[PDB]
Amino acid sequence: DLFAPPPRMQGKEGRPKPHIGPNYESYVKEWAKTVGPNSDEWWAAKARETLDWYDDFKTVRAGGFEHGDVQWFPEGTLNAAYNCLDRHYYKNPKKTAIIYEADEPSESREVSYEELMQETCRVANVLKSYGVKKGDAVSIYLPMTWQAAAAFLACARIGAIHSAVFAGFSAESLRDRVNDCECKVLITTDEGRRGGKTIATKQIVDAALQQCPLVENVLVLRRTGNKVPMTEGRDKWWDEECAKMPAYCPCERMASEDPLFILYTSGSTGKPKGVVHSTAGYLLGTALTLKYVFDAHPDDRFACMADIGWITGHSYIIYGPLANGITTAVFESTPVYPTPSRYWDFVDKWKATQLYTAPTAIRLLRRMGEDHVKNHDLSSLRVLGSVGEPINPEAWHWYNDFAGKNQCAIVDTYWMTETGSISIAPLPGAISTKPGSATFPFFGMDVDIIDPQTGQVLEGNDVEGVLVARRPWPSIARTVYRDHKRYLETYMKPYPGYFFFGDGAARDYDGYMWIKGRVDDVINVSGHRLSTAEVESALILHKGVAETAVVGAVYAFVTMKPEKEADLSKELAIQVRKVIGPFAAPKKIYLVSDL
Amino acid sequence: VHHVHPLPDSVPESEDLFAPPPRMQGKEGRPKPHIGPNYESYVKEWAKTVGPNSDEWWAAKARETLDWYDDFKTVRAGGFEHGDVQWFPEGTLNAAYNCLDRHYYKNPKKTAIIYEADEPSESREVSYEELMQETCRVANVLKSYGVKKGDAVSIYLPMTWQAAAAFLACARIGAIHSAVFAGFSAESLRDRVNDCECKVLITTDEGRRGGKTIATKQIVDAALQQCPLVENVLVLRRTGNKVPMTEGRDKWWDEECAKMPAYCPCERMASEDPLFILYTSTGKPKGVVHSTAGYLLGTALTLKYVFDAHPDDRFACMADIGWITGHSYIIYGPLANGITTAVFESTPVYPTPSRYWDFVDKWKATQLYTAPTAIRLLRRMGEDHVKNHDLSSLRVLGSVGEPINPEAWHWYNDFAGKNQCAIVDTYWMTETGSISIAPLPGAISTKPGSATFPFFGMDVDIIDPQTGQVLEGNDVEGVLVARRPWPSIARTVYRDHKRYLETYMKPYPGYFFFGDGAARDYDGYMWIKGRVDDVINVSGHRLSTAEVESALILHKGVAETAVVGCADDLTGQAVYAFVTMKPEFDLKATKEADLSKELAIQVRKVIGPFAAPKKIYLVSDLPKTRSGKIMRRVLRKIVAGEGDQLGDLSSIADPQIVEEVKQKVT
Amino acid sequence: VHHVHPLPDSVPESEDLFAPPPRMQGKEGRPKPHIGPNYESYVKEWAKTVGPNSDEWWAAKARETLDWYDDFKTVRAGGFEHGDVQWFPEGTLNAAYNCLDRHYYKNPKKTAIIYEADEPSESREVSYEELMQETCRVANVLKSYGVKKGDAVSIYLPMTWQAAAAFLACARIGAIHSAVFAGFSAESLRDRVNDCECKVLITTDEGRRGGKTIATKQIVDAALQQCPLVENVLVLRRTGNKVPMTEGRDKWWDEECAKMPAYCPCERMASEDPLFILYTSKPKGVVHSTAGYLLGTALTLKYVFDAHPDDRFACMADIGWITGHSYIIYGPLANGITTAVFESTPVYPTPSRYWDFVDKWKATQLYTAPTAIRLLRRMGEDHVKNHDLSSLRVLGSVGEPINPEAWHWYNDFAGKNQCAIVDTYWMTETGSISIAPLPGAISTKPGSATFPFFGMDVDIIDPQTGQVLEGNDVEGVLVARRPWPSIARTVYRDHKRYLETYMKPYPGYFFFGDGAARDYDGYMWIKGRVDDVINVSGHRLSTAEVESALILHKGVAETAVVGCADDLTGQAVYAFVTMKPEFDLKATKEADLSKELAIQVRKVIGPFAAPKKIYLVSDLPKTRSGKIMRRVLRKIVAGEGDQLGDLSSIADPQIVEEVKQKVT
Ligand SMILES: CCOP(=O)(O)OC[C@H]1O[C@@H](n2cnc3c(N)ncnc32)[C@H](O)[C@@H]1O
Ligand SMILES: CCOP(=O)(O)OC[C@H]1O[C@@H](n2cnc3c(N)ncnc32)[C@H](O)[C@@H]1O
Ligand SMILES: CCOP(=O)(O)OC[C@H]1O[C@@H](n2cnc3c(N)ncnc32)[C@H](O)[C@@H]1O
Repeated sequence: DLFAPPPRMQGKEGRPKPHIGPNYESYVKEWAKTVGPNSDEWWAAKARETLDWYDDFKTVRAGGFEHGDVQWFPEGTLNAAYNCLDRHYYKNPKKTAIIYEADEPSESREVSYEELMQETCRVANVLKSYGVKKGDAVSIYLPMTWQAAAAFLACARIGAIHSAVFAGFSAESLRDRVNDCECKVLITTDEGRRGGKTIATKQIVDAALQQCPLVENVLVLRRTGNKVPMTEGRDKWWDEECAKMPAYCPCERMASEDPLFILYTSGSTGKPKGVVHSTAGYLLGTALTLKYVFDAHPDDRFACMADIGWITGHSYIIYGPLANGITTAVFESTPVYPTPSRYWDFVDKWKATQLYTAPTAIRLLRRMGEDHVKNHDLSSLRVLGSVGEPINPEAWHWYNDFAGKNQCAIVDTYWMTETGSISIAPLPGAISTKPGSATFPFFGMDVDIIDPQTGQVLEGNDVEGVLVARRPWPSIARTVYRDHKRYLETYMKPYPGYFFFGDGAARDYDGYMWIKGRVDDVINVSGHRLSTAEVESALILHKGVAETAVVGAVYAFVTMKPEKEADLSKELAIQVRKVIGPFAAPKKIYLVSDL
Repeated sequence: VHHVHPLPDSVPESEDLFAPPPRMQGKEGRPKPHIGPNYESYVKEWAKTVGPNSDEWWAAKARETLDWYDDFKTVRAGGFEHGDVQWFPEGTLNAAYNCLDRHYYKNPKKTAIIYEADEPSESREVSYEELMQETCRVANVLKSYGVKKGDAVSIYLPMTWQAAAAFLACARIGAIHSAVFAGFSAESLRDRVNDCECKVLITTDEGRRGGKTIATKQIVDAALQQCPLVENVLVLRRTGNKVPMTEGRDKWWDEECAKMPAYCPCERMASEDPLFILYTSTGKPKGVVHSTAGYLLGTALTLKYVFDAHPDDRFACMADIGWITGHSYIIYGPLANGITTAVFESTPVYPTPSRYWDFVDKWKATQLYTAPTAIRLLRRMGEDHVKNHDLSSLRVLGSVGEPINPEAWHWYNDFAGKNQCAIVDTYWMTETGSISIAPLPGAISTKPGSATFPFFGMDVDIIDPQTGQVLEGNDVEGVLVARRPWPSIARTVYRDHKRYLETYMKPYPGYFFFGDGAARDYDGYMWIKGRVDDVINVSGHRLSTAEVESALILHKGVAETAVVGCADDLTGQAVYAFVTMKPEFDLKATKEADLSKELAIQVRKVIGPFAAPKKIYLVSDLPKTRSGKIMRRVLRKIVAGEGDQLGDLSSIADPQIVEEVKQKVT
Repeated sequence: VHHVHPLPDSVPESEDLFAPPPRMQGKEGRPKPHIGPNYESYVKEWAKTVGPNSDEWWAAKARETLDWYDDFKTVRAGGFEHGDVQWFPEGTLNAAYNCLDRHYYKNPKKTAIIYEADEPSESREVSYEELMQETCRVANVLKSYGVKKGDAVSIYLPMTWQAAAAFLACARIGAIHSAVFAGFSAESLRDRVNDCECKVLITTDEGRRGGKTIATKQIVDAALQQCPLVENVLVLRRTGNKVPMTEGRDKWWDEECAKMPAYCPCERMASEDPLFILYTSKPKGVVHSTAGYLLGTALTLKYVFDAHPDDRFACMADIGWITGHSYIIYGPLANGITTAVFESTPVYPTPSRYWDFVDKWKATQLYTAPTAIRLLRRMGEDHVKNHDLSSLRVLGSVGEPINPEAWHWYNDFAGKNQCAIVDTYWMTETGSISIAPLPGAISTKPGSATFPFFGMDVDIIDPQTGQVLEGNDVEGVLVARRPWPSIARTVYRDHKRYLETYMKPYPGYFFFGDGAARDYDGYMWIKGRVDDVINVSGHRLSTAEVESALILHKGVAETAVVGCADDLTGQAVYAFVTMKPEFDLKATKEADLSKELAIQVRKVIGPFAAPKKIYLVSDLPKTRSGKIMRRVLRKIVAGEGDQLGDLSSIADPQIVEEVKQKVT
């Protein structure tokens, strides 16, 4: 039940030879350079080789967990849009930056680096005309159309701080995130299209903004052109604003530690935290993980099927793939629209070389039956990635058997919003995989197991407890927006000297890491990171509810105040979908007399 | 023999080619030319500046010519189609550092500006030190008003030397200056102030020009009644005469500057950060935007090479800083090169028509640059005003703004140059940033009325407007286009990029469209013969304005003319001529009717029967812009009976002349 | 046959020259001096720093001493006449990076600040790491208030260590700090807050100094009723006693910094961006820029105090004074050494306090004002004689002439005759020390600043002719020939006042406003303010010479002399004299003491200098900087107490009422 790198990962059959290979010892030889007291050399070289800098840095790293003053390359300056767009445009303008796989397959097209750069510059000029300055927050409420990348990168280009809100969030959820970050500008769309259905985004925006007193300008992408309300003065059409502007905009020269984005994320306690990532270390971590975990080569076509509203979309749709100058997929549809062949129809149409998805999507397709995958080529694929949650053994094999035809590496990538980039994963040209194991830590990641009853490291193999990291890494989140106390309390205080992931883990006799799962009240349902406390708070607000308990699929047990039962389950399911979002409805709601 | 003909000239073609004269051969102690001595030396250098291997030359010139804070990596990118032209994008620099600080550090007492005041006795030299100190003071004042990098600042200043300090103070802090000709109407000023959305305006109490007062502050007050965004007005006390001053909003330049230090740091600007907006006038005011490095490099290189400027030169561009010619060849080009530049406050005829030449001999100017309208005006006034001057300090005489008739070219050559100067006919536009086609004076043998050959970085073609296709070879005529971007091309029209693309990039896709008709003759010389909109199509013969206007001025007594087309049942269009005669010409001994017949006969001889004017109107003057362009569109619309659709003419050189034309046409 | 005489001393001139002692010779385990061992070694180096070939030295020192983000091209430009002085203009840097980040990266646990709290038990060491984290948190707070590069921020903080974090947080983001002595009146604070047009003010709930509370927040509340531009106040919870807090406007420093990360990027500042405004007494906002000022404070700290990497530098002044700007915060921290922040007074809880501090922390240099030295001398030797103090190598004096009698007390009891004494002359407007001994090189004379610092070329001008007096044995007014890197660049929004005060009196020169003499050995003697000169029967008298003569009498603690108009001699000397506490006014009646004091002046200087009238007073009116306010005394003697102005913020306003009573 151990899977050595298959021929597609040995440079055989004309494929690109792996960056790291061919065995475990070859991974350790490199990894040892990236951790410990003599690792600055490797990190300084990779930083200078991977990114284009305006000013060089002097100091590789400083700071630490205790006070949350982590620093990487502090004196250097750079721009994330320059590194993701301009520098590749200058070398090969007509290269496809984005494969835009529209909700309807026949509406898909390739977007060149030139076209993406031009649209990013126009949007940036629009934002500057609204008075957006370096360090201002800008909220983004966009579905999976390719212009979402232009939106993110236009903010990065001028040094604004984008805060992307998942297009599956409700009006109240959008409003809360818009208000927390105090942005004065919101970028959205008239409607979204997903799985053949319409998302009334502008309608949701108008309801949210009724209680957002700081928002002054809304830029509206005309994705469908159907009639939506537009407030005079406040609301402008993306195409009409961009048509006034030049198709080039200079890049703001950003410090390595200037904030790049806020991304609101659920914790075990309290409301969603605005997780803040800075610029150089985050960009470096995503570029290096993309190159090494997926063994990306210059002509690859990388298909991350995630959503830009989540950290997986930030790191492995936009920043990672574009920093590397390759082609990245922006997938607007679902895995089963029009049919469950879609993922494989897509792979064959574009000859995708890697595919990155959640264990849930894989399990759903396995439910729909092997008819939809057994008769495709898929030989373009070399690596199949999984992220967001444990992948079951049956899913791992099905992924390897059908999607991979037993010639692909399966990289099980463990990480979190707060880690910025992948933390534990097999390198696919070197590591033999066990189904369900993340295997070995990535470069810069020194992880350990701690007994929670003790607070001390369990050294050796065949141990189990809580996962922690010994030392900062370049892409670690730097703060929680305007709430640093919560950052320290959650991640740095439980085990002083270490970073606390919040997951359980075990290291078997071979040193393979096995991610047990959250030891707190965070649950992963279909790859999404949901707090049981937020679901209870959503349910508690329903008129008549007296006490709720939500436990990890999500299941809620509710008791009503003394003032049909299946019809009540639906009204509470709608209450959760209204407070959080449709994706957050519990799998079952049980009405009991006492908890 | 040839399809393309030179502009009509009384001199035979075989006697009409002018080699670089001894002052431009390094003789008589003059500087050796940077490019010389012949056409082959021009081609050898120019070939380095165009085509797929020309990055090397442009990168070297960029690094040699300007002082940078950060080097660039990329030489050029982008293009016409979407209007994303980029040059040296990763570099950073500052225009004020390059025009002031670096020269002040080497020679603080060198004269930066010869300030020739309206009254000659008030003129004086302004050192680089003084100019830099005043620039820094104004920059500190602007910062105190909260002006930040990228904010627009309007400038409504007449031709006193502090106008350069106001431009360069904006550049020093990265504000975008938008300069409006002093004397423009309140309405024309308002439209430009509102369009650029500036919050600060810089002006004078009054200007003085030709012994007349320009009521700048009163005009400003009228304009700002309809400009709600302007919060601060800085008022230079040019005359000290009583003007209204609004409490809070308005402050005296001297009182504000006296509070500030005389040094200010330079903002580090990206190459592509906007340097200025410059409004030109057939629709709404068009705010032409130039960025920083490519514009500065183009003005510096053209000033050096087209005028063959050397370190001790005293360069006399006689234009106004409200015109692109003053932006590029008064302020940015000469000061970037560290030489001495003239700021001329007066007119070519105040106190007398000897003014230009009194000025040349007083200051020993080494080059003079003006417009054909000024040249035709001085020619009209007679030779006594020039013949008894020295003028030998001059080596190059330049002409800009419209075609120069060979008759006017010979006058310039004979009297201003005494047949010992090179004449550079410099063709370009606000949108090109710097000179596009011109003789290099140490290399090119000139033909009267020809711009001759494209400048470094300019690769131009002729398109047949009837087919949309490029005409190959020599002896072809059509419309002028450029094949590739050049460093100083305008980057956009302010907040109206669609107008930029539709005006310049859409008419001939793949090319830049100038809007001028042009010909490339059998020797490869370029002739720019008038605006495309001004062409007159008589029975299929397409006549350029320059050729017919050049024929008419061959007649004794003619001072200046303009020809326009009017619809005609038999010939499609017919030529109509507006003719100004010298003041002494006796219009009783030659009635209006016999003059017209002599003029028509002369046009037929040198051009052809089809070009003879159907009707001729004698007028005391022609409608012109402040810069000297003849407003043929106005004349064409009046002949068409559309005198009520003319537009905003409140700010032309003399709006009263429009009523005279309307009366003479009726 | 010398026309210039040393300040009156009881020691014969032949026994009054002090070579660098063993602790400044590299003996006794102490570091070798950077410049030594004699005068020749000083002048050899100094010659590289002035004149037409000095660019090379200055460019090298600038690049060696500071960390730059962008190198400069031009070393210097501009000048006095128009006030356009420039140094290193194209370079970019950040003062907080140079005072914190770069040392934190080298040794984060090295002590940056010895915080000597008002109560000794509360003193502690603050690491570079801790100081940098605090600074960054405050910078992030200021950024959240919309503070941009080039905005002014007022600071009204007492001598707690966080005042350094507040200064450097402003520098980190490129804001311009304006610090105001804690305890200045609401009116004085208001005038300075209004003049700099700041929108943010940083203060404490209260200050603690000498066992007394300073009601900083109460004063701030009164000032801000007349400061319409201030929108945010950040309040450091120093004492925890209840103080009013205005909703919206006022926020607690700890509560604000707890929201923010403990790192903030540095704004990349041009060399000539303003670093700070510092008001002196209309209030004059002296402006310093960034690179030249920082370089000047770093070089003077290193060379005048012979600072080495492990030194523990104890400047006992207040950050409200330029001395605290340059020699508590910027100079010592730019050099990466340890610096003292002293919250107390020299006599709390007892006058042993300085020496308790020196022995507790093993201070290697001590820097204070002559007023403090004479105060400790007044309290007698029991408080100092039985301390160790051997960790000290250099004792500095700044702010006014140091009388030779007090110099010797400093030398004998604080230094135990084993320290170099550096009498450092400079001004708020010079940024850093202008004339001082280099302690490993110069043999000192009591009361003499000795020789100009690197980059300072000073001359003496005869004020009657406007002409430079060349050579030695000359006296007149002190001027500087050429700009130096740390010169003030303007007076805030009043450049005309800057030019008229400093640059127009003697065109081509900088006018200090002090009288000076250069003796036969070339030693400079700063003898008092030009405005304080007294002219008796054609004899021009400086304050320092007459006050130095008076303090030679037993039991005198401190004096001040001023002129009184006289019909027959033009002016007459009037003197105000404070005596030691144990001096018996019953054994020596006041009338007899005053006669003795006048006889002593007549013998040492001459009859024209002998006071015509002597007033014994309990103390003298002094600024918070320690300056004796002779103008106030002069106006009272002249019957002009109505024109005194607002003195609500001098050290003790009650003393003016005593003086008025005695002169009446
Ligand atoms: C990347 C999205 O990050 P987030 O939305 O912040 O969720 C992060 C949380 O998902 C879980 N998780 C992610 N990858 C894996 C994996 N390979 N195996 C097991 N569990 C995983 C885990 O509990 C983590 O703590
Ligand atoms: C530089 C002033 O730029 P503008 O005020 O924008 O005018 C630009 C317009 O003037 C015309 N023009 C300028 N110079 C010449 C010339 N040497 N020969 C012929 N025509 C010329 C032409 O019609 C152009 O398109
Ligand atoms: C550094 C404090 O600067 P300020 O508070 O601006 O005082 C500056 C004014 O103090 C005086 N002064 C300072 N040090 C000395 C000294 N060592 N010897 C003599 N006089 C001195 C002098 O009158 C100067 O002009």
